[PDB]
Amino acid sequence: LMGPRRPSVVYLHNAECTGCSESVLRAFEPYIDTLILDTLSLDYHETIMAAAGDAAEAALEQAVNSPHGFIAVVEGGIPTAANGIYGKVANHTMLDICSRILPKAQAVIAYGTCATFGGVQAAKPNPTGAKGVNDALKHLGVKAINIAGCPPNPYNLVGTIVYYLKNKAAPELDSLNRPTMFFGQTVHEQCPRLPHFDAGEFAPSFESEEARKGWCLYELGCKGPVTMNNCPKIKFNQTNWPVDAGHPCIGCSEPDFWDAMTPFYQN
Amino acid sequence: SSYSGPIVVDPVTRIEGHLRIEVEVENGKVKNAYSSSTLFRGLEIILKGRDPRDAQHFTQRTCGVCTYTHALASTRCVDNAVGVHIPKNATYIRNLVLGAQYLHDHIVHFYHLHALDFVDVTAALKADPAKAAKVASSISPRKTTAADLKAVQDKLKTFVETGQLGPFTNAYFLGGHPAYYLDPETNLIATAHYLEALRLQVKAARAMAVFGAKNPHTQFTVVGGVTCYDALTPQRIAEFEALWKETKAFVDEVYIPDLLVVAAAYKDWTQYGGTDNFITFGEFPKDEYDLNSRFFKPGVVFKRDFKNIKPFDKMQIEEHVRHSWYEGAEARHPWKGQTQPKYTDLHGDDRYSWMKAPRYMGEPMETGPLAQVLIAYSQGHPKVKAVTDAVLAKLGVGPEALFSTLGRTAARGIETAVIAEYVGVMLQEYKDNIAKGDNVICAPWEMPKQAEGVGFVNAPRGGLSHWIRIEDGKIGNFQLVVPSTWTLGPRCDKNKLSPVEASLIGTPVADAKRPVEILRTVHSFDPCIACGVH
Ligand code: SF4
Ligand code: SF4
Ligand code: F3S
Ligand SMILES: [Mg+2]
Repeated sequence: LMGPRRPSVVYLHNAECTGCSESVLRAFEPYIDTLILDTLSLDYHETIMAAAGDAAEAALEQAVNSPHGFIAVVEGGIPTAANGIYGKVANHTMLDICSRILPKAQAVIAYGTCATFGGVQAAKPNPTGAKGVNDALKHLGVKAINIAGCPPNPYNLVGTIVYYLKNKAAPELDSLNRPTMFFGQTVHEQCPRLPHFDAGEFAPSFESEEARKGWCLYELGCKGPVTMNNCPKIKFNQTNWPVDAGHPCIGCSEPDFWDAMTPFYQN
Repeated sequence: SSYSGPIVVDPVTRIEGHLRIEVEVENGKVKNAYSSSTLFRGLEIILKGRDPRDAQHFTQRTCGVCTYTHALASTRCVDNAVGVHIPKNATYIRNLVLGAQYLHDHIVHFYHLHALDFVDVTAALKADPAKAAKVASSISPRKTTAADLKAVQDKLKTFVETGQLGPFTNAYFLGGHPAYYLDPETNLIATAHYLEALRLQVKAARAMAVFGAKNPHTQFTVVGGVTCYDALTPQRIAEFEALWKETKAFVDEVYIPDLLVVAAAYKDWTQYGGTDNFITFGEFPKDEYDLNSRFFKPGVVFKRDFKNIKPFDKMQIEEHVRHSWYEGAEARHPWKGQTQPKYTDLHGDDRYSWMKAPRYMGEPMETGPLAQVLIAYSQGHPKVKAVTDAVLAKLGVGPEALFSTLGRTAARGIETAVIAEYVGVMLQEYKDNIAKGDNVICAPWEMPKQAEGVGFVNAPRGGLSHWIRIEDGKIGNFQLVVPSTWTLGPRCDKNKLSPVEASLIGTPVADAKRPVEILRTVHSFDPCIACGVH
C-alpha cells in the first residue's frame, strides 16, 4: 500500500459521523487529490478505500507493520463501556483496535472533537462510555495531537501534518494538546461583531432588526467568548462561518461542549 | 461446482459507517443474507431532558455525509411541535441548501464510493488516450482530448510505479477479476472523472456554505426559519448561483454520461438486487405542513404495484427490535419509541444489528432515489418522467430494468439531474420573492409545555423522520427513523428480510475471496450506518 517515498497515513474510524472525513475532502490548496497522490500515502481509510473485508484488514496490517513507519489520523470517540462492545470493526472492538495500533504509530493526530475529547456520543448520559483517544489510551502512553472542532477546519489538519513532516515534531500545543498556531485565540476576539459586543449591542431575537443589521449574538447564546478556534480567520469552504451566517457559535472545538455549552441559545 | 459456504464482508468499505454483511452462498449464488450494523452511539438517549431547540445541533451529528439533513429534520420537527409557519424565504433557503446537498452527495457517491466496484483503475494505464478521448467526446457535449487524458494517465503511472497504491491497495480488481468488464479506455475515462470529481465536489459543498455557514455541519437553521440575513444579498445569491451552475454542468456533462456508459457495460446487473416495496416522503415544500405541496410527493408502493400508489400514513410506521440489540421484541411507533440497548453478540438470541427494523403496515420498504424516482414517475411528475424515459431509451431497456442494482444506481443519477435543474427554479422563485420586498427569514414562536411534533425530509438516501414528544417544555422522547434504517435494518418480528438482505439473494459470486458483486448491490443502496443506528 506503501513503503518508500511518501509518508504513510493510517486513518481510523471509531464512533464518528464521518463529518471529519468529509471535512478533509474539502481541502483547498492543497486539494485532496494532491494530498493523496503527492504529499502522503493514504494506506487505510474505510470511507474511500477500494478493498473491503479481509482484503481491507490485510491492507491495514500491512500498513501498520511497515518498517517505514506510519502516522495515524483518528476520527471518532472510543466506546469503552461493556468492554468496548458498542463499537466493533471486523468483529474487533474499537478500543482493542486502537489499543494495538496507535502505540505503533510514529505520531497520532486525533481529528475532531469526538476523537480529541469524546464528542457527541460522550454527552450525558454517555451510554457507550465514549472517550477521546488520549483519555482512553492514557495508560498506553498515547499522546495524540488534538485538532478539535465538529468538524475541525481541514486547514488545521493539513497545516499540522505539513509542520510535522517538515519539522519531525509536533508544533507548540496548548493545555488541551491543540496546536497554538490554530487554537491560540478565541473565536470571539476575531469576530467582526466584536464592536457591537463592546457597545452592548445584542440582537434580542433572530427575527429582529438588530439581527438583520448584524448585532452581536451573545444574548442568543453565542459561545465565541469561550471557544478557541480560527473560524473567523480561515472561514470554512473559502466563504463563510457560523456568525457571518447569523448564528451563534456553539463552542464545538471545546471539550465536553455538548454539556458545557448547552442550552445553545442561552448565556 | 462454484463456491458454497459463508462469506463475510467486515468492514464493508466505501460506505458511511460500520457495516458487516454476512451471506451464505450455494453453488456460487447467495441464498441468505444478514445486514449487521456494528456501531451504536445512542443520540436518542442523549437527547432526553434537553431543550428542544438544542436537538438539531446534536442530531446533525448523526451523520456528516448526509450533513444538514438531520438539522433540517429536527428543525422541521420542532417547528411542527411549536406550530410555527416559517417565512417563505426560510423555506426557499432551506430548500436550496438541501438541493445542493443532494448534488454533492450523489456525485461523491457515484465516483468515490460506488465506482471502484466497476472501474479497474490500474487497467487505465494500458489505455490508448486518443481512443479514450474520442469515446469521452462521443458521450458528452464536453470535448476531451488525448492530451487531457494522457495527463491523467501519466499521473496515475507515477503513482502506481511508486509501489504505494494507497486507497487502491488490495483492490478487488488488482491483477484482473472476472466480474470487472470495462475496457482500458473506459476505465481511463472513469478514472479521470473520479479525479475531477474530487475537486468539483469542493464547489458543490461550498454552495451549501454560502447560505449555511459551513460544510460539513451547517449552522443557519433555527426554530421559526433561518438566521442568514446575508443570504438575501445579490452577492451571496450570485455566489451560490455560480457554484450551482458549475455543479449542474458536471452532473449533466460528466456524471450522467459516465453512469450511462457504465450501466450499458454492466447490463447483466438489471438481473440482481431487486426489491418489492417502496416508501418516500416527498421533498422541497411550498407549504411546510403539507407533504403533497412538495416538488416530489410522498407515497407508498407494495409489491411493485405502481398503478396503486397508497397515501403515506405516518401512523403505520413501527420499529422492530426482535432481531436487534435492544430489550425485548416489541415494535414501537416512534412517538412511543424506545431505545434500550442490550447486546447479545452476533446472532445471539437471533439478534445481529444495532439498527432497529422499521416496517410500514408490517412490510419492509426500500427508500432512497429508486423509491423517490419510481413513485414520482408514477404520479406523473413530468421532469422525472422525461429523464427516466431518456435514460431507459439510451440503455435500450424496459422499465422492469429499474427493479435492480443497476436501476437503483441509475435512479440516483436521474434524481441528481432532476434536482440540479429544479434548484434553478427554486433560485428564481427565491429571487422573485425578494424582489417583491419580502425580506423576512425568521418568524417568532413560543415553546409549548406539552406537544408532539414530526419533521419529514426526503434525504439523498430516502425518507427521514424525526419525532418529538415535548414534556414540561423539554425533550420527553426524541426518535430518529432514518432512511438507512429502513433499507439496511435487520429482520422484524415477522422475520421478513429487510430490503438489502432480500436484494442480496440471487447475487452471483465469481470469486468468494473478492466478492465485488455483493458490494455492487450493497453500495447501490448508498448505506449510512451512523444514520441508520444513531
Ligand atoms: S467531531 Fe463532529 S463532525 Fe467529527 S466525527 Fe465527531 S460528531 Fe462527526
Ligand atoms: S457574535 Fe459571538 S463571537 Fe461575535 S462578538 Fe458577539 S459573542 Fe463574540
Ligand atoms: S460552532 Fe464550531 S465551527 Fe467555529 S464558529 Fe464555533 S468553533
Ligand atoms: Mg431511531
